[PDB]
Amino acid sequence: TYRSIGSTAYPTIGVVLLGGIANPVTRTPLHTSAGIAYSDSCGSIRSETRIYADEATHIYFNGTESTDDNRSVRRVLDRYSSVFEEAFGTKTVSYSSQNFGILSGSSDAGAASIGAAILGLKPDLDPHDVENDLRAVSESAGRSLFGGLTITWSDGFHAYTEKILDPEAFSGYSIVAFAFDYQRNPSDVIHQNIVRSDLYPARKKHADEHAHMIKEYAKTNDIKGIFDLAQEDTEEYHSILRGVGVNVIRENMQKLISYLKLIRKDYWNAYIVTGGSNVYVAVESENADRLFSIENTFGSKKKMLRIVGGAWHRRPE
Ligand SMILES: C[C@@](O)(CCO)CC(=O)[O-]
Repeated sequence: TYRSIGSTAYPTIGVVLLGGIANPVTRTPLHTSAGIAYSDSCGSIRSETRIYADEATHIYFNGTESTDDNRSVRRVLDRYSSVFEEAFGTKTVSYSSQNFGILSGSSDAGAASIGAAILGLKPDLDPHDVENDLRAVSESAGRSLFGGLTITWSDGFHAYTEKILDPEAFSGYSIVAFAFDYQRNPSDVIHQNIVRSDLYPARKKHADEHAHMIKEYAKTNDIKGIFDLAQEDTEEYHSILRGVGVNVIRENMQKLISYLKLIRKDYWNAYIVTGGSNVYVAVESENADRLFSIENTFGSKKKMLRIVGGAWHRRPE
Protein backbone atom coordinates (compact mmCIF):
# COMPACT_ATOMS: atom_id res chain seq x y z
CA THR A 1 0.00 0.00 0.00
CA TYR A 2 0.89 3.71 -0.27
CA ARG A 3 0.64 6.56 2.26
CA SER A 4 -0.24 9.63 0.18
CA ILE A 5 -0.79 11.14 -3.25
CA GLY A 6 -0.37 14.68 -4.52
CA SER A 7 -2.09 16.55 -7.33
CA THR A 8 -2.30 20.00 -8.98
CA ALA A 9 -5.04 21.96 -10.81
CA TYR A 10 -5.42 25.48 -12.26
CA PRO A 11 -8.02 28.20 -11.56
CA THR A 12 -10.69 29.12 -14.05
CA ILE A 13 -12.45 32.03 -15.78
CA GLY A 14 -16.05 31.85 -16.98
CA VAL A 15 -16.70 32.44 -20.71
CA VAL A 16 -20.45 31.79 -20.64
CA LEU A 17 -21.12 32.87 -17.11
CA LEU A 18 -22.91 30.71 -14.56
CA GLY A 19 -25.64 32.05 -12.32
CA GLY A 20 -27.85 29.70 -10.35
CA ILE A 21 -27.40 26.40 -8.55
CA ALA A 22 -30.11 23.68 -8.39
CA ASN A 23 -29.41 22.69 -4.81
CA PRO A 24 -27.06 23.86 -1.98
CA VAL A 25 -25.60 20.38 -1.41
CA THR A 26 -25.03 18.83 -4.87
CA ARG A 27 -24.58 22.30 -6.40
CA THR A 28 -25.67 21.31 -9.92
CA PRO A 29 -25.56 24.35 -12.30
CA LEU A 30 -29.08 25.55 -13.20
CA HIS A 31 -28.04 26.20 -16.79
CA THR A 32 -25.32 25.70 -19.43
CA SER A 33 -22.00 27.56 -18.97
CA ALA A 34 -18.50 27.64 -20.46
CA GLY A 35 -15.01 28.42 -19.19
CA ILE A 36 -11.22 28.33 -19.50
CA ALA A 37 -8.48 27.20 -17.12
CA TYR A 38 -5.63 29.72 -16.73
CA SER A 39 -2.28 30.21 -15.02
CA ASP A 40 0.70 32.49 -15.67
CA SER A 41 3.41 31.60 -18.23
CA CYS A 42 5.40 29.65 -15.62
CA GLY A 43 2.40 27.66 -14.39
CA SER A 44 2.90 29.08 -10.89
CA ILE A 45 -0.74 30.12 -10.34
CA ARG A 46 -2.18 26.84 -9.10
CA SER A 47 -3.69 24.71 -6.34
CA GLU A 48 -1.63 21.82 -4.87
CA THR A 49 -3.30 18.98 -2.99
CA ARG A 50 -2.14 16.15 -0.74
CA ILE A 51 -4.50 13.31 0.25
CA TYR A 52 -3.01 10.90 2.76
CA ALA A 53 -3.86 8.03 5.11
CA ASP A 54 -4.53 9.33 8.63
CA GLU A 55 -5.91 8.31 12.06
CA ALA A 56 -8.68 10.90 11.85
CA THR A 57 -10.00 13.10 9.06
CA HIS A 58 -8.40 16.56 8.83
CA ILE A 59 -9.00 19.28 6.24
CA TYR A 60 -6.36 22.01 5.86
CA PHE A 61 -6.41 25.17 3.72
CA ASN A 62 -2.94 26.72 3.45
CA GLY A 63 -2.10 25.26 6.84
CA THR A 64 -5.32 26.41 8.52
CA GLU A 65 -7.55 23.60 9.73
CA SER A 66 -11.18 23.67 8.63
CA THR A 67 -13.99 22.10 10.63
CA ASP A 68 -15.52 21.32 7.18
CA ASP A 69 -18.78 21.31 9.08
CA ASN A 70 -20.93 21.02 5.95
CA ARG A 71 -18.91 17.87 5.12
CA SER A 72 -18.29 19.54 1.75
CA VAL A 73 -14.87 17.92 1.18
CA ARG A 74 -15.53 15.02 3.54
CA ARG A 75 -18.57 13.99 1.42
CA VAL A 76 -16.28 13.40 -1.57
CA LEU A 77 -13.70 11.57 0.47
CA ASP A 78 -16.37 9.23 1.92
CA ARG A 79 -17.89 8.47 -1.50
CA TYR A 80 -14.54 7.11 -2.75
CA SER A 81 -13.64 5.24 0.43
CA SER A 82 -13.09 2.01 -1.51
CA VAL A 83 -10.46 3.75 -3.64
CA PHE A 84 -8.55 4.86 -0.55
CA GLU A 85 -8.89 1.51 1.23
CA GLU A 86 -7.36 -0.27 -1.75
CA ALA A 87 -4.62 2.30 -2.21
CA PHE A 88 -3.76 3.15 1.40
CA GLY A 89 -5.12 0.29 3.51
CA THR A 90 -7.64 2.56 5.21
CA LYS A 91 -10.81 4.51 4.45
CA THR A 92 -9.65 7.32 6.75
CA VAL A 93 -7.87 10.06 4.76
CA SER A 94 -6.98 13.72 5.25
CA TYR A 95 -6.86 16.60 2.74
CA SER A 96 -4.24 19.35 2.62
CA SER A 97 -4.48 22.26 0.19
CA GLN A 98 -1.84 24.87 -0.75
CA ASN A 99 -2.98 27.65 -3.12
CA PHE A 100 -0.51 29.90 -4.97
CA GLY A 101 -1.46 33.16 -6.69
CA ILE A 102 -5.06 32.60 -5.65
CA LEU A 103 -6.76 33.05 -2.24
CA SER A 104 -6.36 30.33 0.42
CA GLY A 105 -9.33 27.93 0.65
CA SER A 106 -11.76 26.00 -1.57
CA SER A 107 -11.93 26.75 -5.32
CA ASP A 108 -12.58 25.16 -8.73
CA ALA A 109 -8.88 24.18 -8.87
CA GLY A 110 -9.10 22.73 -5.37
CA ALA A 111 -12.11 20.63 -6.35
CA ALA A 112 -10.58 19.43 -9.62
CA SER A 113 -7.29 18.60 -7.84
CA ILE A 114 -9.22 16.31 -5.53
CA GLY A 115 -10.64 14.60 -8.61
CA ALA A 116 -7.19 14.21 -10.17
CA ALA A 117 -5.86 12.65 -6.97
CA ILE A 118 -8.70 10.08 -6.89
CA LEU A 119 -8.29 9.33 -10.59
CA GLY A 120 -4.57 9.03 -9.91
CA LEU A 121 -5.31 6.17 -7.53
CA LYS A 122 -7.97 4.51 -9.72
CA PRO A 123 -7.37 5.57 -13.33
CA ASP A 124 -10.27 3.65 -14.91
CA LEU A 125 -12.88 5.74 -13.10
CA ASP A 126 -15.05 7.93 -15.35
CA PRO A 127 -13.88 11.52 -14.79
CA HIS A 128 -17.32 12.79 -15.88
CA ASP A 129 -18.77 10.70 -13.01
CA VAL A 130 -16.15 11.92 -10.52
CA GLU A 131 -16.96 15.47 -11.64
CA ASN A 132 -20.58 15.09 -10.45
CA ASP A 133 -19.26 14.48 -6.92
CA LEU A 134 -16.73 17.33 -7.12
CA ARG A 135 -19.38 20.02 -7.65
CA ALA A 136 -20.30 19.87 -3.96
CA VAL A 137 -16.87 21.34 -3.39
CA SER A 138 -17.16 23.84 -6.26
CA GLU A 139 -19.85 24.03 -8.93
CA SER A 140 -17.38 24.72 -11.78
CA ALA A 141 -14.91 21.93 -10.91
CA GLY A 142 -15.20 20.54 -14.45
CA ARG A 143 -13.53 23.58 -16.01
CA SER A 144 -10.37 22.85 -14.09
CA LEU A 145 -10.64 19.04 -14.29
CA PHE A 146 -10.53 18.89 -18.09
CA GLY A 147 -8.65 22.07 -18.89
CA GLY A 148 -8.54 24.36 -21.90
CA LEU A 149 -11.87 25.69 -23.11
CA THR A 150 -14.85 23.69 -21.89
CA ILE A 151 -18.61 23.79 -22.04
CA THR A 152 -20.64 22.38 -19.17
CA TRP A 153 -24.10 21.50 -20.50
CA SER A 154 -26.83 21.45 -17.85
CA ASP A 155 -30.61 21.31 -17.51
CA GLY A 156 -30.49 21.75 -13.75
CA PHE A 157 -30.65 18.00 -13.08
CA HIS A 158 -27.82 16.52 -15.11
CA ALA A 159 -24.61 18.31 -16.09
CA TYR A 160 -21.83 17.26 -18.42
CA THR A 161 -18.48 18.98 -19.19
CA GLU A 162 -16.99 18.68 -22.68
CA LYS A 163 -13.52 19.75 -23.90
CA ILE A 164 -13.94 22.13 -26.83
CA LEU A 165 -10.42 23.44 -27.52
CA ASP A 166 -6.94 22.56 -26.19
CA PRO A 167 -4.76 25.19 -24.44
CA GLU A 168 -2.60 25.03 -27.62
CA ALA A 169 -5.41 26.64 -29.63
CA PHE A 170 -4.82 29.84 -27.58
CA SER A 171 -1.03 29.98 -27.93
CA GLY A 172 -1.30 33.22 -29.92
CA TYR A 173 -3.36 34.83 -27.17
CA SER A 174 -2.85 36.12 -23.66
CA ILE A 175 -5.08 37.48 -20.94
CA VAL A 176 -4.10 40.55 -18.96
CA ALA A 177 -5.90 40.48 -15.61
CA PHE A 178 -6.60 43.78 -13.87
CA ALA A 179 -7.26 43.17 -10.17
CA PHE A 180 -9.14 45.93 -8.27
CA ASP A 181 -9.36 46.15 -4.47
CA TYR A 182 -13.15 46.50 -4.12
CA GLN A 183 -14.65 43.97 -1.70
CA ARG A 184 -16.36 41.30 -3.78
CA ASN A 185 -19.87 39.89 -3.66
CA PRO A 186 -19.61 36.24 -2.52
CA SER A 187 -20.51 33.72 -5.23
CA ASP A 188 -23.35 32.45 -3.05
CA VAL A 189 -24.97 35.90 -3.17
CA ILE A 190 -24.62 35.87 -6.95
CA HIS A 191 -26.30 32.45 -7.26
CA GLN A 192 -28.95 33.32 -4.65
CA ASN A 193 -29.98 36.64 -6.21
CA ILE A 194 -29.67 36.07 -9.97
CA VAL A 195 -32.54 33.56 -9.95
CA ARG A 196 -34.85 36.25 -8.55
CA SER A 197 -34.71 38.19 -11.85
CA ASP A 198 -37.65 38.17 -14.29
CA LEU A 199 -35.08 37.90 -17.09
CA TYR A 200 -33.60 34.74 -15.55
CA PRO A 201 -35.58 32.24 -17.64
CA ALA A 202 -34.40 33.89 -20.88
CA ARG A 203 -30.84 34.14 -19.54
CA LYS A 204 -30.68 30.37 -19.12
CA LYS A 205 -31.74 29.89 -22.73
CA HIS A 206 -29.35 32.62 -23.95
CA ALA A 207 -26.57 30.88 -22.05
CA ASP A 208 -27.19 27.60 -23.88
CA GLU A 209 -27.30 29.43 -27.23
CA HIS A 210 -23.97 31.13 -26.62
CA ALA A 211 -22.33 27.81 -25.77
CA HIS A 212 -23.53 26.39 -29.12
CA MET A 213 -22.07 29.48 -30.80
CA ILE A 214 -18.76 28.77 -29.05
CA LYS A 215 -18.75 25.10 -30.14
CA GLU A 216 -19.22 26.39 -33.72
CA TYR A 217 -16.44 28.98 -33.51
CA ALA A 218 -14.18 26.16 -32.32
CA LYS A 219 -14.61 24.39 -35.66
CA THR A 220 -12.41 27.04 -37.28
CA ASN A 221 -10.38 28.10 -34.22
CA ASP A 222 -12.12 31.48 -34.22
CA ILE A 223 -10.59 32.58 -30.93
CA LYS A 224 -11.54 36.24 -31.43
CA GLY A 225 -15.18 35.25 -31.96
CA ILE A 226 -15.21 33.24 -28.77
CA PHE A 227 -13.81 36.12 -26.70
CA ASP A 228 -15.98 38.75 -28.43
CA LEU A 229 -18.97 36.62 -27.41
CA ALA A 230 -17.64 36.21 -23.85
CA GLN A 231 -17.66 40.02 -23.57
CA GLU A 232 -21.27 40.18 -24.81
CA ASP A 233 -22.20 37.42 -22.35
CA THR A 234 -20.39 39.36 -19.60
CA GLU A 235 -22.44 42.49 -20.34
CA GLU A 236 -25.80 40.65 -20.36
CA TYR A 237 -24.92 38.78 -17.15
CA HIS A 238 -23.93 41.86 -15.20
CA SER A 239 -26.95 43.82 -16.45
CA ILE A 240 -29.15 41.07 -14.96
CA LEU A 241 -27.25 41.09 -11.64
CA ARG A 242 -27.43 44.90 -11.27
CA GLY A 243 -31.20 44.65 -11.57
CA VAL A 244 -31.18 42.35 -8.53
CA GLY A 245 -28.84 44.63 -6.58
CA VAL A 246 -25.55 42.85 -7.23
CA ASN A 247 -23.01 45.32 -8.66
CA VAL A 248 -19.75 43.64 -9.59
CA ILE A 249 -18.43 46.26 -12.03
CA ARG A 250 -17.44 49.14 -9.76
CA GLU A 251 -16.42 52.69 -10.72
CA ASN A 252 -12.72 52.24 -11.51
CA MET A 253 -13.55 48.94 -13.23
CA GLN A 254 -16.01 50.74 -15.51
CA LYS A 255 -13.40 53.43 -16.25
CA LEU A 256 -10.92 50.77 -17.41
CA ILE A 257 -13.59 49.17 -19.60
CA SER A 258 -14.27 52.54 -21.24
CA TYR A 259 -10.57 52.91 -22.09
CA LEU A 260 -10.61 49.35 -23.48
CA LYS A 261 -13.33 50.49 -25.89
CA LEU A 262 -10.96 53.25 -27.07
CA ILE A 263 -7.88 51.14 -27.82
CA ARG A 264 -10.06 48.44 -29.40
CA LYS A 265 -10.09 50.64 -32.50
CA ASP A 266 -6.28 50.44 -32.50
CA TYR A 267 -5.75 46.73 -31.77
CA TRP A 268 -8.10 43.88 -30.89
CA ASN A 269 -9.17 43.16 -27.35
CA ALA A 270 -12.18 41.76 -25.51
CA TYR A 271 -12.85 41.70 -21.76
CA ILE A 272 -14.59 39.42 -19.23
CA VAL A 273 -15.83 40.10 -15.67
CA THR A 274 -16.89 37.10 -13.56
CA GLY A 275 -17.83 37.38 -9.87
CA GLY A 276 -14.79 39.07 -8.36
CA SER A 277 -13.35 42.55 -8.73
CA ASN A 278 -11.25 41.62 -11.74
CA VAL A 279 -11.28 42.64 -15.38
CA TYR A 280 -9.85 39.97 -17.67
CA VAL A 281 -8.64 41.24 -21.03
CA ALA A 282 -8.00 38.88 -23.93
CA VAL A 283 -5.40 40.14 -26.39
CA GLU A 284 -3.21 38.90 -29.24
CA SER A 285 0.21 37.86 -28.00
CA GLU A 286 1.97 40.52 -30.09
CA ASN A 287 0.08 43.22 -28.16
CA ALA A 288 0.15 41.65 -24.67
CA ASP A 289 3.20 43.49 -23.27
CA ARG A 290 1.80 46.72 -24.64
CA LEU A 291 -1.52 46.21 -22.83
CA PHE A 292 0.23 45.06 -19.66
CA SER A 293 2.37 48.19 -19.65
CA ILE A 294 -0.45 50.79 -19.71
CA GLU A 295 -0.11 53.52 -17.09
CA ASN A 296 -3.64 54.23 -15.88
CA THR A 297 -4.83 51.00 -14.30
CA PHE A 298 -7.14 53.03 -12.02
CA GLY A 299 -5.49 51.47 -8.99
CA SER A 300 -5.59 47.89 -10.22
CA LYS A 301 -2.70 45.43 -10.13
CA LYS A 302 -1.77 43.49 -13.25
CA LYS A 303 -1.07 39.84 -14.06
CA MET A 304 -0.14 38.21 -17.36
CA LEU A 305 -2.21 35.03 -17.83
CA ARG A 306 -2.47 32.19 -20.34
CA ILE A 307 -4.84 29.29 -21.10
CA VAL A 308 -3.63 25.98 -19.60
CA GLY A 309 -4.64 22.29 -19.31
CA GLY A 310 -6.48 20.08 -16.79
CA ALA A 311 -5.74 18.74 -13.29
CA TRP A 312 -2.90 16.23 -12.87
CA HIS A 313 -1.46 13.86 -10.31
CA ARG A 314 1.93 12.80 -8.97
CA ARG A 315 3.01 9.20 -8.36
CA PRO A 316 1.73 8.02 -4.92
CA GLU A 317 4.30 7.97 -2.07
C1 LIG B 1 -19.53 34.18 -10.79
C2 LIG B 1 -19.03 32.94 -11.50
O1 LIG B 1 -17.63 32.92 -11.43
C3 LIG B 1 -19.68 31.76 -10.81
C4 LIG B 1 -19.14 30.38 -11.14
O2 LIG B 1 -19.63 29.48 -10.16
C5 LIG B 1 -19.44 33.00 -12.97
C6 LIG B 1 -18.59 32.12 -13.87
O3 LIG B 1 -17.33 32.11 -13.79
O4 LIG B 1 -19.16 31.36 -14.69
